[PDB]
Amino acid sequence: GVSAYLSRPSPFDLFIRKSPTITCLVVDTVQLTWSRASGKPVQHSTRKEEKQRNGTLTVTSTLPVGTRDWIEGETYQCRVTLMRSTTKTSGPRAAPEVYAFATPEWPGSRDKRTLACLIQNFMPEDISVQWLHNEVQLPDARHSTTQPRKTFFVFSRLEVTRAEWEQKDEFICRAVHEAASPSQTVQRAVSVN
Amino acid sequence: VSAYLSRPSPFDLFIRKSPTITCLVVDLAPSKGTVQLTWSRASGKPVQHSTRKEEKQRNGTLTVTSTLPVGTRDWIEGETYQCRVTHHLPRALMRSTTKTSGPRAAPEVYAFATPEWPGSRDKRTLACLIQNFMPEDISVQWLHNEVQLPDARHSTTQPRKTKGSGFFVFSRLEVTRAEWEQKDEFICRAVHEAASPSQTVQRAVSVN
Amino acid sequence: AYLSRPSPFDLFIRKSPTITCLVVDTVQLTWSRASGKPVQHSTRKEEKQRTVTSTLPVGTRDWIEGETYQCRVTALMRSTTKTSGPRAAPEVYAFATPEWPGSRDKRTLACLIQNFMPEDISVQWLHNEVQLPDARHSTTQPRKTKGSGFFVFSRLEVTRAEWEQKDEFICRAVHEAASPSQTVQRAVSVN
Amino acid sequence: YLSRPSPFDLFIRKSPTITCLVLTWSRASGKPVQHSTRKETVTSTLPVGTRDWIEGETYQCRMRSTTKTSGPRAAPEVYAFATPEWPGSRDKRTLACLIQNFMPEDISVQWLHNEVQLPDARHSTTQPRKTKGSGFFVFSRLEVTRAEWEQKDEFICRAVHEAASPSQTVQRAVSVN
Amino acid sequence: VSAYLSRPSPFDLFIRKSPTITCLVVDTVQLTWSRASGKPVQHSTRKEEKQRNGTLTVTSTLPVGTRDWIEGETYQCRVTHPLPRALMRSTTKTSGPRAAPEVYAFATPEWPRDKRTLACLIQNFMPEDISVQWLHNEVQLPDARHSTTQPRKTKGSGFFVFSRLEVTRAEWEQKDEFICRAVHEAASPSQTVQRAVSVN
Amino acid sequence: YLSRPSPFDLFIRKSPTITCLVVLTWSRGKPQHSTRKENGTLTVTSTLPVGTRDWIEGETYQCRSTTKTSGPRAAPEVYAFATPEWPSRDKRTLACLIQNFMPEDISVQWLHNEVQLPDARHSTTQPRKTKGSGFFVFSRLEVTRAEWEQKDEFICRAVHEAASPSQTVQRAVSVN
Ligand SMILES: *[C@@H]1O[C@H](CO)[C@@H](O[C@@H]2O[C@H](CO)[C@@H](O[C@@H]3O[C@H](CO[C@H]4O[C@H](CO[C@H]5O[C@H](CO)[C@@H](O)[C@H](O)[C@@H]5O)[C@@H](O)[C@H](O[C@H]5O[C@H](CO)[C@@H](O)[C@H](O)[C@@H]5O)[C@@H]4O)[C@@H](O)[C@H](O[C@H]4O[C@H](CO)[C@@H](O)[C@H](O)[C@@H]4O)[C@@H]3O)[C@H](O)[C@H]2NC(C)=O)[C@H](O)[C@H]1NC(C)=O
Ligand SMILES: *[C@@H]1O[C@H](CO)[C@@H](O[C@@H]2O[C@H](CO)[C@@H](O[C@@H]3O[C@H](CO[C@H]4O[C@H](CO)[C@@H](O)[C@H](O)[C@@H]4O)[C@@H](O)[C@H](O[C@H]4O[C@H](CO)[C@@H](O)[C@H](O)[C@@H]4O)[C@@H]3O)[C@H](O)[C@H]2NC(C)=O)[C@H](O)[C@H]1NC(C)=O
Ligand SMILES: *[C@@H]1O[C@H](CO)[C@@H](O[C@@H]2O[C@H](CO)[C@@H](O[C@@H]3O[C@H](CO[C@H]4O[C@H](CO)[C@@H](O)[C@H](O)[C@@H]4O)[C@@H](O)[C@H](O[C@H]4O[C@H](CO)[C@@H](O)[C@H](O)[C@@H]4O)[C@@H]3O)[C@H](O)[C@H]2NC(C)=O)[C@H](O)[C@H]1NC(C)=O
Repeated sequence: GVSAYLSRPSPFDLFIRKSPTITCLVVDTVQLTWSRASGKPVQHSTRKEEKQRNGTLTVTSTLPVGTRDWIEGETYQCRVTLMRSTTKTSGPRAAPEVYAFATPEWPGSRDKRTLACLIQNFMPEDISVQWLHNEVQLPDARHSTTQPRKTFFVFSRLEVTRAEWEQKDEFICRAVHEAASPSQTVQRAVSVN
Repeated sequence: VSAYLSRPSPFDLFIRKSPTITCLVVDLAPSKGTVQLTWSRASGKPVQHSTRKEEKQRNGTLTVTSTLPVGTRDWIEGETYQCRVTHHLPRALMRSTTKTSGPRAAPEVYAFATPEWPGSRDKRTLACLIQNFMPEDISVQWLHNEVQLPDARHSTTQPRKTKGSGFFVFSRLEVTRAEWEQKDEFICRAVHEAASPSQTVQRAVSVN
Repeated sequence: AYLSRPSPFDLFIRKSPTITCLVVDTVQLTWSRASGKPVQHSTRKEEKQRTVTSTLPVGTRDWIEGETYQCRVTALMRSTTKTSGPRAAPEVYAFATPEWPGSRDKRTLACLIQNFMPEDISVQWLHNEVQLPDARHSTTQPRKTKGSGFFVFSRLEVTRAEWEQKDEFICRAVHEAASPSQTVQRAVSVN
Repeated sequence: YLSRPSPFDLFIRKSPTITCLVLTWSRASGKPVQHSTRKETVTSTLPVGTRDWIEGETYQCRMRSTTKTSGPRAAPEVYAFATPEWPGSRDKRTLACLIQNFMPEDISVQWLHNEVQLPDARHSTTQPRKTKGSGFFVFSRLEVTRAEWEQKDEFICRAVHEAASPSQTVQRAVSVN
Repeated sequence: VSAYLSRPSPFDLFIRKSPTITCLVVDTVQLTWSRASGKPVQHSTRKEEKQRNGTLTVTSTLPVGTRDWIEGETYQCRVTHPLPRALMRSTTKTSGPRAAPEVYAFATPEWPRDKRTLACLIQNFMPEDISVQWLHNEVQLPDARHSTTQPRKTKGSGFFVFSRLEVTRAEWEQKDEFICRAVHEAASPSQTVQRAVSVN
Repeated sequence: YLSRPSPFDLFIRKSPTITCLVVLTWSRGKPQHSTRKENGTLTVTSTLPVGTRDWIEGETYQCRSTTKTSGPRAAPEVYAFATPEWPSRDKRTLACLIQNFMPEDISVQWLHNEVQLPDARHSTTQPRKTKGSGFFVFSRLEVTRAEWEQKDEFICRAVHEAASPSQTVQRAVSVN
């Protein structure tokens, strides 16, 4: 009934911002407790609480973790009152392949165009996908990325309006991956016309 | 013990003309007895014979599925089908499924081909964006020489709702040089109840 | 001519019972009590159709203790009083329809209220701890069960914006045999 | 008074009748009326043609007239419920049926058990009342015994309506447990 | 070169109970029928016609099963000629919600005598497939006596057509009742709805 | 393809245009400025204004070839109709029948309180041939209670080159 998940830091937050966070998610007052397997101190975590439209209550705790602490292999635990653990992914690494496409205009969509990005063949599954226009990152809510499925690959989708591509007809799909070289960034550009 | 009940795939419903629903029982720990999967219709009208299937998983968990043929007119005109799971366990489990309601919108199909990737010049990936369809049920096949490729050859994402109403899926197909040099045409075809005239929309993509 | 009893809602919840004399054809509706004790002022409404109605406030204690009120129309004579006999509290059952094709933002809630005696019954629907307007629902007039009780059905169309705000709707029957505050209720949720 | 055929007589029995309740019968098209059955309140029941009624034939009794209701059509939605066990009544259960959003208002409701139609007096159905939008609704109530549901725990509420498809019937089953 | 594949008329499907579909090629062409289910297909009737504009018209009329069509079967027509690639046309039962047609019939006033015009508005039906017949003295008039507009989508979801029937005074003096009748899969219960109209 | 000016533009507006559709140069020839507008197949349209008198004089324009069609003339007959109140009292469908006009070029408008309603308010069929001489068109207009309470009169108007006196024929219909 009451599910619990614990995610790893975003690759964009972990390698670029150097501000990694892990998130413990509880899906139906429950209490969440952070703890480290080493015993070292956990930082103060932010806790959020939101009632969903299906009557579900969702509790999310976001814990800041040390960048070196995460890469050194620390194991963090989330205790709900069921306990979850998260640690870095081991295993082989591989850079991602990025391809960006632009749809032709649908018979109706004369002033809106859809951009798609395929990122595939990367290891492990942890990846961040971003869309940029004029070197400024777009709001995350404007694009929708699938979770990685084993061949790992993700698809990203971004609808752009006529005002944007007429301002500049160039949109960058950027993948931030642990195995991406040389700046943990592999990106592609695409144009509407 | 968890139980799920699917709807017919648009392919089975509109192309194969053999729609089926599947009651999937995932038993976190197999016990001793034989779980009972009983089919019924909310109208009280008869159901057909179902196929039962049991398979123990590598995590020591038992999986029991029952597949029921449903009448094409019956399903389309809004019949509700019911899977009753008697296991042991405390109370009986009851799942039901019916056609999804709401506005209808045909899918838009866009088929792309990734340019050649260094380190593998015999592989090309084909991507298909299918979007702006309502409701969410959709089937995707990839055709070569007007013949349908096996389903395991392609992956399709689960439908997601767009900015407005409407859904989208991506379909990915890895092809080989032997296949595109034999003929450089590949059909991404989407099967959806709202497509006209025969519930299919398709687009041709070429590797070059 | 018809002469109704106070609704259990007005009598027990609002604590302001009234009775209504309806004549289906000026006329003279002289209100009186069988005891000869005074009656209050009444309202009067005459409506030409393609009928004269008059509503009299009555005392709560006066009604509960068995006073008989009379509507003489001039000659038509109708009287009303507290029904007497066996009392039985109402059974309350509330149901939600499943989602019907072509309208996923609408659900109908149904309430069966049965096996109560006497037949005087009121039904309220509550959502978000507060009473929905009476016009939101319809309720059948009491019909005799197979045994000696009565039953009504109450129907309430609800919207997705309401059950996503709070997925709980209460069907509340007001009846004199309900212990101890003259109400029985049952909650129904859409999912 | 002059009634229209019940949807059960019209579409299930296929012998529809109209009754003039207080007598000569006539059709607006001038065609003859069948043999009338007079019964002494005095009523006259006239058999009508099924195709004739559906085609909008106007029958008159004397003067009162009747014809099938015009306007839009809509199939009924059916939902069947069973009440939980009530304390002190372990061997009784009440079944309820909500039939709604149909147009026009003429509708026939039956309850079946083992595909055997229970007698009319076993149940009570309200008269059609208007919904909040367009369309009508009725409620049907059926008390059932322990012996009935222990023999087969399935009861069918069936609605007969002109606009229902394919055979002018929509039904729902309900079980006690 | 273009090809068209029609659905059965509601009249053939529901009144005649002999539904057929037509494959119409316009400019020696070959036409092949099949079913998406793979089930066999009956024998087709082939007809060619020379037109005034010098273009040939080849038609293939295929009888289809009544229960097969109603169950949602898909039928296919394939055309081949000297054209680059084969033309594929497919047809099946129309989907979506169903609504019976609403029929209303008008009689026009006399224009500034020997002839009067009757109009029939049939609207708010789904899907778009509809047949319109005119009756007089309980017998159907020849189809050539009237003309029916092609279905156009109304403001809501439904469709409408108009049907126009010229009548002579010798006809309404014999009897002054003319029946406009729509055949439609959603009409109940016998797939027909009708309205009578008089000149006076 | 090459289209002729609509009777509305020719008579009501007095600024006729022709459109060349390619699924491009204009010639008469005597002496106007052109306007161009851009399934997988691109469709291009170019709209050229023409002099009113010139098209009346029988001038032949080319992109194929178009000109004022010669032939017999016949004015349109107009009948306006209102459906009965449906069992939806805030909406009424209005119908109009235009018939027996030659040639087939015709324009149909609905007017309310002397203002032409937007074209998308009504749905008008293509000119179909009748049994005798002339064509016919049907026009359908859904109206609302707010419209007829302000003025319960709706004009169905046909613009046709053979209509007299001023190329218009109209009939008024009321809801109540
Ligand atoms: C009532 O409604 C509520 C909704 O209001 C619903 O609650 C949902 O419940 C489901 C299931 O219980 C939840 O789904 C789970 O969510 C887990 C957390 O998801 C977050 O984290 C994901 C992991 O992030 C890491 O990995 C990614 C990928 O590399 C990386 O980018 C990150 O930086 C990080 O490293 C993340 O992928 C995910 O983001 C995707 O999805 C969200 C949509 O939720 C979207 O906004 C994003 O843009 C992106 O597309 C998200 O940020 C998740 O880990 C978990 O996934 C595992 O399990 C599923 C099986 O369920 C597997 O299929 C999957 O492959 C993974 O193994 C799972 O998906 C969901 O989060 C709840 N929603 C909310 C808002 O709380 C209730 O269930 C409803 N009740 C009922 C009865 O139905
Ligand atoms: C031991 O190992 C076995 C084998 O993997 C695991 O069994 C799996 O359990 C999961 C979770 O119970 C099952 O996932 C569910 O599958 C349902 C069926 O989906 C199939 O069919 C549909 C259409 O017919 C396809 O689209 C799909 O790809 C599958 O082929 C889904 O309907 C379920 O989704 C619904 O429920 C979930 C949970 O609430 C929601 O998140 C979804 O959004 C949706 O509402 C669900 O995905 C899986 O099918 C099982 N596989 C097998 C082979 O049995 C055991 O779980 C595992 N044991 C342990 C303890 O880990
Ligand atoms: C030389 O002259 C001949 C004789 O007229 C022409 O043949 C016609 O060609 C046109 C196409 O150019 C055909 O038009 C199409 O007809 C299809 C068949 O319709 C049947 O069913 C309808 C009822 O729904 C009947 O009214 C009709 O008579 C037929 O029985 C229609 O399905 C088509 O309409 C739909 O599709 C098109 C798609 O482009 C849309 O534009 C339409 O609006 C509509 O959505 C279409 O109308 C016509 O049927 C042919 N008639 C005959 C007798 O053969 C030649 O075209 C002509 N050649 C040249 C070069 O001019």
